[PDB]
Amino acid sequence: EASVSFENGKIVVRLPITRPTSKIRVKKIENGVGIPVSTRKKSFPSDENLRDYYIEWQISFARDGKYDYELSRMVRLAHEHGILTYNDIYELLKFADDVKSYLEDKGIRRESTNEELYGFNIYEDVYPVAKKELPSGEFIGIVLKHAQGYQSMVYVCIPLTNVEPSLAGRVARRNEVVKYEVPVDLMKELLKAFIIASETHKNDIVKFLRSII
Amino acid sequence: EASVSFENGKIVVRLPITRPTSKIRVKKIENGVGIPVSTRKKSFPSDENLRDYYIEWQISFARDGKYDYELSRMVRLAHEHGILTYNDIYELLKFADDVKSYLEDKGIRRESTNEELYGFNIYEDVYPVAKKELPSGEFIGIVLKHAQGYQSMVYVCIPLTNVEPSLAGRVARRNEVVKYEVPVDLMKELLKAFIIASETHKNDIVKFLRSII
Amino acid sequence: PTSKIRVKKIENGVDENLRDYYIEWQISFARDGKYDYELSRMVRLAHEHGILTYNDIYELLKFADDVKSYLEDKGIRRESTNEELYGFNIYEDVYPVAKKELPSGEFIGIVLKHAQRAVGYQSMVYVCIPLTNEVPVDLMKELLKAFIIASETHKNDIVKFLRSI
Amino acid sequence: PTSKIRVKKIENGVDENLRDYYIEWQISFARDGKYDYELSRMVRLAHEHGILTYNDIYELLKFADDVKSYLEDKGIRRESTNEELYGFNIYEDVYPVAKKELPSGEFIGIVLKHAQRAVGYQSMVYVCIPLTNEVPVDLMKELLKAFIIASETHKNDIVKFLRSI
DNA sequence: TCGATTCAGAAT
DNA sequence: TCGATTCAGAAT
Repeated sequence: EASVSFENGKIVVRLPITRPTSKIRVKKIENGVGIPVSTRKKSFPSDENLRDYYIEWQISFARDGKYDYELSRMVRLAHEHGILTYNDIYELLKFADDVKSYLEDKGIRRESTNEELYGFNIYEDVYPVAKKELPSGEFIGIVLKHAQGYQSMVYVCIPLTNVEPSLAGRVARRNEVVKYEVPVDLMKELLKAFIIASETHKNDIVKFLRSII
Repeated sequence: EASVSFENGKIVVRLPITRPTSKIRVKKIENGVGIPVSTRKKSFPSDENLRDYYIEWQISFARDGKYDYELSRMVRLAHEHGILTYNDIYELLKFADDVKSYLEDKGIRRESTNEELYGFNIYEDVYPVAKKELPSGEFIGIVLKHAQGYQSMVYVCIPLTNVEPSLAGRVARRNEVVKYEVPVDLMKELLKAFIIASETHKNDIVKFLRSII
Repeated sequence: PTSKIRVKKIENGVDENLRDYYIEWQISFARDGKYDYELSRMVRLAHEHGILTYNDIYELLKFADDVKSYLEDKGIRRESTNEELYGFNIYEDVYPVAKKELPSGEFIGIVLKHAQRAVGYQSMVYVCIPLTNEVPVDLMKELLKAFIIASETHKNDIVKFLRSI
Repeated sequence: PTSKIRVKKIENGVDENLRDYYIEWQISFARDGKYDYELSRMVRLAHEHGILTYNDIYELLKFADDVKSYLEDKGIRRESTNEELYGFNIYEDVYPVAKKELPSGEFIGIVLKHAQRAVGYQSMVYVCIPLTNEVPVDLMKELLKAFIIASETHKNDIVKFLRSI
């Protein structure tokens, strides 16, 4: 699990970089796709291609029907130390009152083709995703999958240049976690992502934001 | 599980008599204690000692945080068919407002003794129970045990003479369940038992009774 | 944890917190009519290895000879109290337990329950071993005396086994 | 249910309801470098028993010879759409699947996933057997063709195995 | 082993 | 096997 804390007027979270099978994994893009990286055998580059490396974090809001987990822990600490203001939360709830279409409304569909593969029928499964680049460098993703109805999952991708210590020209350490100072806009954009992800997610954001106001 | 239904202006439940390891088991009292009975090998008596036979049913109110189970199913059907009236439910809630001491307040304690058993220290574990005889013949029991804090369990004991068919002078049949017409006073006394059992149980009775009013 | 051997910890009476963790063992004496299971195995194996001597069995046999009262004789009693809890009569069920601590830390408990399927009682022996703690010789001897003071049935079963070895 | 062999049922597309229940088998071709596991066992065992003839392997070898496109060539493509969902850009990920139903009821599916740990893709073959339905001969032959049309890696692995028997 | 998840399994 | 309950285990 990632450690959430507050130091020097910032919400920071500590992200492990040697658990590639967790919801927090280090990736590097090669020609537009993300490929996982063995952070203990391959030693990180000492150059500009380091920006192509990033941490992909499947961030959640709720756990066990409570809002004391990851994003809800970051938002509450941000609230308690005046990092997230009254108007910040007020604008979000007024944004939620205005949001009326959601990512899950796009659905998942299997499309028939005019293509055949040597006697095998060919189909195209079309899945919707939402992506947003922030000026600070991070990417926020929302992908839709089938409920194991639909369930929508929020991702945040953090460039390695945005965290300390600098891993440039070195290999990750054993059980190494990394310090990441969370910009306030990212916390707001993450709450926005959950608001527009689905109506179910939105009601959780709305119900949580109203409780701290 | 016992079947709950409504027939001819009565709430009736069907009680299985060949599941001696369930929460519904047939007992017979021998000198003041209840002893379980093999209803498929021993054939029931054809005489007056048949009253000494009874069905012991550990009755619950809630399941999975919902009130759609056993007593809550009997009370709701009784409500929907005018068997349990508005004033019936009103008197119960006014009874709950007046109840302020509970069975779990007696606690469980281990008492030291002046007795010794050949080098072994002797203790007495004292457990509280509540028992009530109704004019119709049934007994209602509340026993307190340790949470696997305390948890209190409600029992209702139904004489075999109060159910049909008459098992007098015969052995139970394979997978035989038995029809029992539930007197309205027993449903009220069962809700009373849960009200006084513990404050936790009372809040469930109060919260359920207020929802159907 | 659902076996007769399960690990628990003391919380509210029911680093240095490792002393609160112990293994509870619902230990048996016989199985399949013959006395070669759990306790009866320890006792015979120790008696064969010289760990238990000839004089050790006399003390147990003589001690068994002197025993008249048993834990099941106390029984479970439902005591009437003159209390009413909003029309409900209050009673107390008095279960008797015998406890004994050993210098090394292990506890031995004997508890009483209504005889299932039958009329009467059923007694059972437990040993609670701290996780900080192999079988001490004095442990085996107090376990036998545990079964000897539990009930006359268990005593006759223990006496019968000791005369064989 | 957590194995590669799990039972599911059709609900909303994803008595007579027993037709909706089927067994999903994530079936493999090779294991431990040698071709004697699951499918490769069925194929060799059937070829030895005369269930599969010499002419049956030519059809598969000739059919493999004629194959140029593979399911992994389609790849997974993230398509841009000109839509915005309150400041969030919407895209579509297009996963390609090949399906084939057999007259007895069984389905064969081949799905594509991003190559884990590596760059590229990883293809996998499934067989969905109705609970109302033993291995038909035509099943074994379409499973091979499933692996032959999945990827050139799987095709070269199938071609290499067929020339051995 | 960790990691993820939820079922089926052991227990008496 | 049912019955009761909740943990630990199998799965890859």
